[PDB]
Amino acid sequence: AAPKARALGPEEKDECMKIFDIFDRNAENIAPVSDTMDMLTKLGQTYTKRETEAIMKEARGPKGDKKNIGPEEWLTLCSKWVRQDD
Repeated sequence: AAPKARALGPEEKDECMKIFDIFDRNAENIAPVSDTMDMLTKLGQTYTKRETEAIMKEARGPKGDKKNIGPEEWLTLCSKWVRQDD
């Protein structure tokens, strides 16, 4: 058993920085849209509505030459997505 899936919650924070540790630090520190696809598909499942789709689309960017979500972006939107930091 190499991949591991889990359900959401308050420690979905541990999820987002744990996949940040699998995907974003073996050697990348910048995970692109495609990484977000493997991420949200196999690390858990999905979120809700079109704004978590914002997660998925904003990860890349407007042009998308080499835009990726590095050290913080994936947990900062994950923290606002779950708890909301406004």
